[PDB]
Amino acid sequence: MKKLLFAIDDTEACERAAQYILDMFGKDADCTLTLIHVKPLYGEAVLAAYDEIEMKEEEKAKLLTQKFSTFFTEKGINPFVVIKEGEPVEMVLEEAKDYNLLIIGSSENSFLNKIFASHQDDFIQKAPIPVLIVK
Amino acid sequence: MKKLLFAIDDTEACERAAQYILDMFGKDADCTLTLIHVKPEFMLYGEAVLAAYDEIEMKEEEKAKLLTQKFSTFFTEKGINPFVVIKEGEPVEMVLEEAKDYNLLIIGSSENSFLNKIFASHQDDFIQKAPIPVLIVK
Repeated sequence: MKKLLFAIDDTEACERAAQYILDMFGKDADCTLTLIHVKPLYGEAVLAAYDEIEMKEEEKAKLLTQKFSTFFTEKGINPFVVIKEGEPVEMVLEEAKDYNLLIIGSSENSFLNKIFASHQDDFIQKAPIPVLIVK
Repeated sequence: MKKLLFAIDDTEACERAAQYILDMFGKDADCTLTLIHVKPEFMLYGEAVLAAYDEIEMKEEEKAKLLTQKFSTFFTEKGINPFVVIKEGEPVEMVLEEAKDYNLLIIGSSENSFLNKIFASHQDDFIQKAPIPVLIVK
C-alpha cells in the first residue's frame, strides 16, 4: 500500500493539490491518503486569551479537516485524518517518516511560509521521503 | 492520459527517482512517461581545446546516448515504453519549457543533477518557476 500524506491548508493552492491527488491517485486501489493538520505564550495579553485561542484552533482544525475529508469522500477516497499539535512544519516532517509521498500546496499564504515557520531554507532536504509540490 | 516528464541525469538520485516512478505509477495504464536529457552548451578551457577537441565533443554525444539507453532499458524491462527527448541548451530553461505540456515533472535531487545543486526548499527558484506540479525524489 502506497501511503500518501497531504499537509492541508486553507489556501487555493491546497484546493488545487486536493484535486490533483484525486486526478492522479483516485483510481489507485493500492493507495491510502492521510490528511494532516497541526494545531500551532508570552505576555499578559497572550496568557489571558489562552482558552479562547485553544478553542478557536480546535474548531478551525475540525472544520478544515472536515472540508478536505468531504471533498475526497464524495469522490471515492476515504482518507485518514491526523490532527497533531506543535510547530506545524516540524510535526509534518516528523509524521512523513511513516509515508511514501508528502504532498504540499505552495503559495505565499501557505502555513509553510509563515514568518515563524521552520525549515524555510531546507524543507525538501529535511523531508524523509519524496515531496510533491503543487502551486 | 496523465503525462509524466522525468528529467534524467547521471546520479544515484535519478536512479532512485526511476524506481520510485515504477513503484508509484508502474501499474497505471493511463500514464505516459517521457524522459528528457539536455546537453549543455559548449564551453571549454583553451588547454582542453588543444588537448582533446575532437574527443570531448564525441564524449558529450556518448553521454546522451548512454544515459537515454540506460533509462530506456530500465523502464522497458519493467513493461513501460517511454518517449525520449534530447535537447541542447541551458538545462534549467529547457526542462521548464518542456514541462508546460505535461502533468507531472519528476527530478532526482543531487548536487550533480542538471541543476548542479540539490533542492533545498519549497521556496527554491526552480520550484517556483515550474509550470506544473513537481515531484522531488531524494
